[PDB]
Amino acid sequence: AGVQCTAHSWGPGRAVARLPRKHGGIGAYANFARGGHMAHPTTVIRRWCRKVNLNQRRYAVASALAASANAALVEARGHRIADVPSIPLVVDTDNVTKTKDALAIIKAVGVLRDVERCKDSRHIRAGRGKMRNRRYITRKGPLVIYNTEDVARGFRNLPGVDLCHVSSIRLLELAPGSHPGRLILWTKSAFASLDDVYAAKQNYTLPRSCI
Amino acid sequence: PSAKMRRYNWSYKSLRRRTQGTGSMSHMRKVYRAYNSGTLKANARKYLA
Amino acid sequence: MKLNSAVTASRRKCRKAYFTANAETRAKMMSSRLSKELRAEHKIKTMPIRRGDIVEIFTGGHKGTGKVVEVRRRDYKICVEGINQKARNPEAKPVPYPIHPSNCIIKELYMNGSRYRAIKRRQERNAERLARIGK
Amino acid sequence: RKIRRRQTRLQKAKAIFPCPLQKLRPSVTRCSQKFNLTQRIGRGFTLRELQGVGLSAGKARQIGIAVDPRRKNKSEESVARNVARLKEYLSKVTIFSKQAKPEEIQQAIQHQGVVMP
RNA sequence: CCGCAGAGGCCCCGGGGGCGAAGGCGGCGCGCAGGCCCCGCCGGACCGGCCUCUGGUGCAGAUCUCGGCAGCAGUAGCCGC
RNA sequence: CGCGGCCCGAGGCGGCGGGGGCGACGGGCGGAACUUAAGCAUAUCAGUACGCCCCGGAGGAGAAACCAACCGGGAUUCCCCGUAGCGGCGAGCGACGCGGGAGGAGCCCGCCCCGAAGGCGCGCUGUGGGGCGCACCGCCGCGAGGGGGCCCGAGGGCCCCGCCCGAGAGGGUGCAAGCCCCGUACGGCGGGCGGCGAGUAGCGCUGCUUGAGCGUGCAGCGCGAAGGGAGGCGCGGCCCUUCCAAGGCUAAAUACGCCCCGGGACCGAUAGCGGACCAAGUAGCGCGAGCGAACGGUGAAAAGGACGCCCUGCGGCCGCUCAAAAGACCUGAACCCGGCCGGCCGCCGGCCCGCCGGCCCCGUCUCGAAACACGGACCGAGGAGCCACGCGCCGCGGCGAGCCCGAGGGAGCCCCCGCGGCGGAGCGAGCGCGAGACGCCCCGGGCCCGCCAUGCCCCUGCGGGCG
Ligand SMILES: [K+]
Ligand SMILES: [K+]
Ligand SMILES: [K+]
Ligand SMILES: [K+]
Ligand SMILES: [Mg+2]
Ligand SMILES: [Mg+2]
Ligand SMILES: [Mg+2]
Ligand SMILES: [Mg+2]
Ligand SMILES: [Mg+2]
Ligand SMILES: [Mg+2]
Ligand SMILES: [Mg+2]
Ligand SMILES: [Mg+2]
Ligand SMILES: [Mg+2]
Ligand SMILES: [Mg+2]
Ligand SMILES: [Mg+2]
Ligand SMILES: [Mg+2]
Ligand SMILES: [Mg+2]
Ligand SMILES: [Mg+2]
Ligand SMILES: [Mg+2]
Ligand SMILES: [Mg+2]
Ligand SMILES: [Mg+2]
Ligand SMILES: [Mg+2]
Ligand SMILES: [Mg+2]
Ligand SMILES: [Mg+2]
Ligand SMILES: [Mg+2]
Ligand SMILES: [Mg+2]
Ligand SMILES: [Mg+2]
Ligand SMILES: [Mg+2]
Ligand SMILES: [Mg+2]
Ligand SMILES: [Mg+2]
Ligand SMILES: [Mg+2]
Ligand code: NA
Ligand code: NA
Ligand code: NA
Ligand code: NA
Ligand code: NA
Ligand code: NA
Ligand code: NA
Ligand code: NA
Ligand code: NA
Ligand code: NA
Repeated sequence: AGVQCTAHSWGPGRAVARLPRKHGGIGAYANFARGGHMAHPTTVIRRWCRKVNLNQRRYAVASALAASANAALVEARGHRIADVPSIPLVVDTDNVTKTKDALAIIKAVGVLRDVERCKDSRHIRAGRGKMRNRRYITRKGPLVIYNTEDVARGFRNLPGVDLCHVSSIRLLELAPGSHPGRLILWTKSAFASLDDVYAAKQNYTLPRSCI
Repeated sequence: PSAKMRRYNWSYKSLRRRTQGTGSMSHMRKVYRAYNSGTLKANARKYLA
Repeated sequence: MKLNSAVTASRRKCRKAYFTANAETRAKMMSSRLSKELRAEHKIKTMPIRRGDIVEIFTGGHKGTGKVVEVRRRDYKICVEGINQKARNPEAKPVPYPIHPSNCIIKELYMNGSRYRAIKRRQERNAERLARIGK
Repeated sequence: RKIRRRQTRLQKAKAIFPCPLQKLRPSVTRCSQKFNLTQRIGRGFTLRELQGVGLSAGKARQIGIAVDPRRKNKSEESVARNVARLKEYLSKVTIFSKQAKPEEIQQAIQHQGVVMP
């Protein structure tokens, strides 16, 4: 880009600036000329990824999990949990394949206001980006963590809800926007298994508690 | 009247100006179509077998 | 949420497909809902719009009822008799106001042998669908 | 590339069921003085080891054993180790005839990875 | 620390919008300042306060580049055949 | 002087092949200079640009005349990992083995035996057959669920109350739509003996090339063989360890443009490809090789402008369509300008507002600029320390005598497993030898290890111990 033409500088002595010119006299090549190249064009050899030690990734996920059970942090983050019985919230749901039954459970455990918070917040984003396949924006709802149960089909279509298997929890879902306290709904099996999913991390010790 | 065509790498603009794809490309289009979605491969398999 | 990775969700590609569809795709994209009485008679919800049937306009500034007299397939618009732009003189041939098919309801369909066969083909295919779910 | 390599592996395993993807290969010592006391996987069994188990190169290649006639043993400890390896493998291997019904072939399990690490 | 473009979140019944968004013109107020806010007219469909993230991120000059355009000026000029 | 066979040649006929094209990837040849060395000639750039020739869906390479020195490995290719050396010993340049992975596959001909058993118009100037004795893509389809009121040119808007969900990805529709339309989620069908390659290997002289250093690989000329080759310093001698050149074939793991499909913290009309515009490598320019632009946007709907009145015609007024002229068109800034209406010279300060007081033209090189030092008529938009790798030091996080998302493998962008390496002991050209004695911290002394030199003692002795 910017270097496909033939352009050479005229010298001094013709009453014009010394940049390269095309045959008719049009300026070319320079970054301050119309049609020229970038001063320092962007390249793909830029380093796009970053390295994180395994121990610190594990520390971060554990700390976010511990924040998710604090109630005060869950309220400080955006979540409507006035009607929630307890934190952590554990529910024995068996298998759910109809969205109607999932909604029934959601209303039963007193978490419906957070789903309606997201269902009513869909809108069109400002600026560019709406023409880059990012047209719509919604708020974040509760997160469902399961294990040896079929709840995905029931819960998939509720706006704001996200699903996770208990053996591979994602940090970007525990702390959306880098804010840690997110409301989580646990199935019974997921809680019981989490009891020892950390015992399968070989030669790993949980960091010590402090004041 | 040289048998080969005059082509030089020190000018990719002239190569760009006259080359394959700057015309109709009738026969090549037909053969490519008959191959990607057609019976050219079946015919070849029958002829070879 | 879409799971078929072969289907594009790109806005640019979707709009390009909309603006450069061929004839049959354009015809299919110009469908209207059937009335409740017609829904009961044939177990289908929508029908491609065709010249010669009767529609009722249920939204806009040109609400009314009339017969379809022309289909403009490269605009996605139809002309129905009696829905015109207001004339400058009483003696001039009326100018129809084009209407999108998605804001009218089919009251009565112009019937053909081919239309009968197409409808029958439709019904026998969602019969399998209904037999494959529920009940 | 990861996904593609896995797909190729799966297809090939499907095409030869229930034979394992890998062959049985010998146990050899790592070369220099720095790795003198440990073992790794080698290329193929020598003819002396096969004679120790009374097998031919054709039969060995038939039942999924790698054979390397270029290699020569340098001590009897290697010969003993690899003869024992061959005996174990032969004890654990099962052959299906062309007269076996299709069902019992379906019951077979296809081995994964290295045959005996 | 002020400002620009974009990404991830919040904005107590789910942020502001044809009862009028961005932008333009004129006028108050606030801030040492960079700047911000409100009001009136024009306009006709989008916009962003706070937290974290990212960068092709701020012009008076380079005999700078491209486009538009002034004085000179109703001036010089419209002398071969 | 004639005619039959073999041999070596000539003309014609039949049937089959070849030639040219392809801005990438691949193979083979020919082959620069700018540049760096703060000059420059060896060196570097670079075994690159460029020129010529030749295939394919890949190509090339490939089953040891190999590494190594071990309680050894074992055809080729590709990934991870890291210093011997070369060098106006300057600037610079630079491999391989061991180790961990992906992938994995082996073979033939000649020579020797038989001799037409053969592919039979050929071929004994050798066809044909054999070792001899012991032992995943495409095609086809169906596809749910909303009303009432207010107000707008039209609602997808506002208020109230509902329904669908394996479908709340998106696109269209007169204004923000799961339920107005198309789609989206959920299907089906097809696919012991004999025998191992000669103008060769090697050597001398010369040229190119390599990290290869009294030679890494190749080549010309001269000489030219029988058991031979190699073991990173030459020559001669004796051993050990390993292999068998001068003939040939071979899948996989790997690379990559045009063209087709998908995605994006990318650009948004002076940007992004030169090229968003029914006509771009176009119009246009050059004898020619070549060079090469500018130009996006009415409105929901063309509904694209009724009638009437003036006018010698050109045109004008009044009004019409529309929510609006938005009238060849979105919005419509600055510079510059015309009319009407108010004033009289720039900036700062005081004031009842034209009086008083103060004020050289900025940016730049420079001891020194208002300078008769340079640049600058005016306005808009664009316009210049970013990125990769290496080295030093500082701050922060995790773990800690240890530490570590290597490549890769498990069908989980974020989960699980996963070697080197670096650190842990130094010094010495090297054969090699090898640290405890004190201390909140810091500085300094004192001792100990290695290198160099010495005295005494003694075993296994140019070896050990003590100083
Ligand atoms: K251009
Ligand atoms: K070179
Ligand atoms: K000067
Ligand atoms: K001068
Ligand atoms: Mg450009
Ligand atoms: Mg904006
Ligand atoms: Mg509008
Ligand atoms: Mg940018
Ligand atoms: Mg400027
Ligand atoms: Mg005059
Ligand atoms: Mg011929
Ligand atoms: Mg250069
Ligand atoms: Mg120089
Ligand atoms: Mg210089
Ligand atoms: Mg010079
Ligand atoms: Mg070099
Ligand atoms: Mg090949
Ligand atoms: Mg439908
Ligand atoms: Mg929509
Ligand atoms: Mg040989
Ligand atoms: Mg060289
Ligand atoms: Mg040696
Ligand atoms: Mg290959
Ligand atoms: Mg352009
Ligand atoms: Mg004043
Ligand atoms: Mg004064
Ligand atoms: Mg200067
Ligand atoms: Mg100077
Ligand atoms: Mg001077
Ligand atoms: Mg000055
Ligand atoms: Mg600018
Ligand atoms: Na404004
Ligand atoms: Na810039
Ligand atoms: Na050729
Ligand atoms: Na080809
Ligand atoms: Na514009
Ligand atoms: Na518009
Ligand atoms: Na002065
Ligand atoms: Na000067
Ligand atoms: Na000047
Ligand atoms: Na000390």
